[PDB]
Amino acid sequence: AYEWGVRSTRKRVYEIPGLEPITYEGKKHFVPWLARPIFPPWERGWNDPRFHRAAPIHEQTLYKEEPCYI
Amino acid sequence: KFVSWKSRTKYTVKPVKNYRMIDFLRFRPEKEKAPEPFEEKVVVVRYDPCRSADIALVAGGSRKRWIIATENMKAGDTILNSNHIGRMAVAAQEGDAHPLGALPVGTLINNVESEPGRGAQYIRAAGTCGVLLRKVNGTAIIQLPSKRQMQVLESCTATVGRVSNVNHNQRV
Amino acid sequence: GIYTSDRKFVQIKEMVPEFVVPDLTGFKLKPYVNYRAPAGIDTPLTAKALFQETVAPAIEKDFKEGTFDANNLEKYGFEPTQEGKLFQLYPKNFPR
Amino acid sequence: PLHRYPVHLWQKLRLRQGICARLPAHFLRSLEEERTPTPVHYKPHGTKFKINPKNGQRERVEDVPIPVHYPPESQQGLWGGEGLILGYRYANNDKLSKRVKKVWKPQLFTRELYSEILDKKFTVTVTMRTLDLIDEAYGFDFYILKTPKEDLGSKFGMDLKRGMLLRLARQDPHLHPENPERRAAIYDKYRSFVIPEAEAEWVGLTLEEALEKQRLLEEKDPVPLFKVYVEELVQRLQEQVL
Amino acid sequence: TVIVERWWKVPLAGEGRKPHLHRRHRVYKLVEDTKHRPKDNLELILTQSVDEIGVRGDLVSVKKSVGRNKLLSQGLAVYASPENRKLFEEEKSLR
Amino acid sequence: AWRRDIFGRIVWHKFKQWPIPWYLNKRYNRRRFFAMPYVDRFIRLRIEKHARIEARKRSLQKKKEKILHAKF
RNA sequence: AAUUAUAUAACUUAUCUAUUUUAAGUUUGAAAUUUC
RNA sequence: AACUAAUCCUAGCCCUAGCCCUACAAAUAUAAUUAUACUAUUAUAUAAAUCAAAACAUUUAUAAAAGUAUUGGAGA
Repeated sequence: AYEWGVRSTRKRVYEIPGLEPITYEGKKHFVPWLARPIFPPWERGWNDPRFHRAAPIHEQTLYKEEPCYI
Repeated sequence: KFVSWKSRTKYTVKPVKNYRMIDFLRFRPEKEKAPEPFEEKVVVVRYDPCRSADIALVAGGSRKRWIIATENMKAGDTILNSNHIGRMAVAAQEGDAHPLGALPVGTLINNVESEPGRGAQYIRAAGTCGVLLRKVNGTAIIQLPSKRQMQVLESCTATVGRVSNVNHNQRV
Repeated sequence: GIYTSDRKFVQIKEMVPEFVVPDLTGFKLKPYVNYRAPAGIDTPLTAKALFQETVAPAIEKDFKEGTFDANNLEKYGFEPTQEGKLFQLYPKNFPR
Repeated sequence: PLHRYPVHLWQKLRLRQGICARLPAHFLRSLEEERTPTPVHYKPHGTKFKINPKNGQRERVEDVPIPVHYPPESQQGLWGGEGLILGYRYANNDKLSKRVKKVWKPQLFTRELYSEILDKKFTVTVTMRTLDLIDEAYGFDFYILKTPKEDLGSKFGMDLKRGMLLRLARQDPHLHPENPERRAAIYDKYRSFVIPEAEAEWVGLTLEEALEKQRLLEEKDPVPLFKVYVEELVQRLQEQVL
Repeated sequence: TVIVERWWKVPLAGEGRKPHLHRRHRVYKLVEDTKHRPKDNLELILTQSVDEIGVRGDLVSVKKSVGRNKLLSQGLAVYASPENRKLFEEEKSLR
Repeated sequence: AWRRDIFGRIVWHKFKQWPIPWYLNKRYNRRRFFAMPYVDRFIRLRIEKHARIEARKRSLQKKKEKILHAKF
């Protein structure tokens, strides 16, 4: 079958024990010469509809195993 | 400024700005079906701007999908797609998708795949037909339009009949 | 205000500045001052002067009485955080 | 005008002033000290004097090290002093022949070695010479710790050395978890390399990492002047009471 | 391992100077390269059985990569360090 | 805080208010606070330019001194 | 054209890989030199 | 004694010496200088050639011993 989509567009210090590698988190901006930090979850403190994502259907209380055809 | 135009997420039969998404893996189990033989109806024989041969719309169940048209494919014809390897000769209607094991030696085929699951990549041009030179157990010999004879597993899907425009290869 | 989707303006009351105008009735200060009034030598206020004027007297009284401890720095006026105040010294959260 | 100190002395002046001076002495010594790598592709002269055959006179001798290129990939593996020798070759080893640009590649491999100190098996790029050195060093962990940085010739090896030194220095219980008795044996086996925790932290650190670490060490949040004056007032009042 | 030597004699720099290399001094002679040679012999202990090179437990001398690429890569052979060598003989003595 | 620009100079960077953290703000990360390698040539020019500036002012002062000698 | 043509590329042998009982040859030519 | 013109002395520089250096607000790398989310974020292989060899080909610098021993189409 012909493949559609040009191929062009198709897709140490840390291991050391007892110490934590230095990262540019303090710098607050990326620099190639410092290690990439691992960031904990961020808390906005309020709900932004523009960035909010709907909860999955199965988690809804009204979810029913039987299929209702509308 | 170059962005690939082949980025349509959903397969559709409507022309796409037009391009019609062709399906070269003939036996793809459609919605609400098990991986067992299923049948489809040739709704219309349309013209494909991007291919020399004419594409015939084949629809079955709840799925409609464009496919290449064989020599005798016409509107309203019925096309069968079977995965089962027939113990005896299987009834052959031109345009039907059957394993090479099902078909008997000498039957003209097209839209063959070199490897099982690869999908149709050869005999997709107008007037191209593959001849089943030999058949033994799970292996068959299919003559491709380049005249190169290749041996493939019987699991590979072969569509009976020649491609439309039977005299395309005879063009002067 | 904020420009939401669909190119629609939606004014936000909180972001709209409100001019707090003081009452000038009973206020004795005017734009100009007498030439008869002698000018005062400039003495810019500093943290040392502010601490001495306000915080020093309390500690001096407490130190003599002995009722002083490190835990009660907030008692003498230290603010652990600027949160909760409408006007935060740092980061500044109010306009001029 | 002209610079009173040459450009090469600019680095020395920078090291002698600012945060560089404040850097730990142990780390500063490690950076300052330079040790010649063990010869591999060239043989140093055994004697310092030889008799020139033509004149029959004793003359002092000098050593010319062969140029060797060590790619950064060696810094991610454990090479036993082997390196890429880049240069020109004469075909058939006769000067009368044509000159061809040649890159001589020692045969490189990726292999797994077990570290007792870290109790983990590491897959590393290694050469046959390194394996012999590891056996001569009486263990992979011993080889990393015993071998100096220049002879080791690997940033990854240096990172292992810092971890091993830090692990050994701290008596960290992380070594061989749930096996306290086994943990002590490893520490005793490699006890020779036990050093102060401060020194082990800075082993193998890059210059950019070292400067940031020292900057973080000396960074201090601004002191609220309220607290400073409170202590000063109390000190003055306490002094007056005396 | 590759060993090279400069073709052109470089003028001596004396007691405490460094000679200045030139274009003709940049050309080198290859005295010995392991690449052109067949693999040199390497000493290894077979930890498994390989066809027609002996049996597990023996010490065999085989060409470095030939032994390494086949025996060690599959795991058939292992390196004999001084520490494990004394352990193996002690283990063999108890065997 | 004090930050290094792409020109190699050290300048005080005033922080800005954002609703998201820096790491979740790609545009802020897009802003460059690092100096390119080619700035090394510029750094030498700055030192030379500073030395040149001292020479030029001394030459300027000398011309002014001519006025003092000429007038008196 | 004559003369060579260890750029490369191939094959043979090494090489490197599997198993298991680039170098040296040669060939093409990236080219080189001389003449026309 | 005529119109066009002309007259002036410092504006400043140059070479050495000396000397390393460590000299408002607001907005900004997004489209720089756009007060808040988009889109992740990144330079550089021998320097060569020209040139000299009157062309061109290996080649062609960049305290005394001494321009000696040596090297070189033994030639610049």
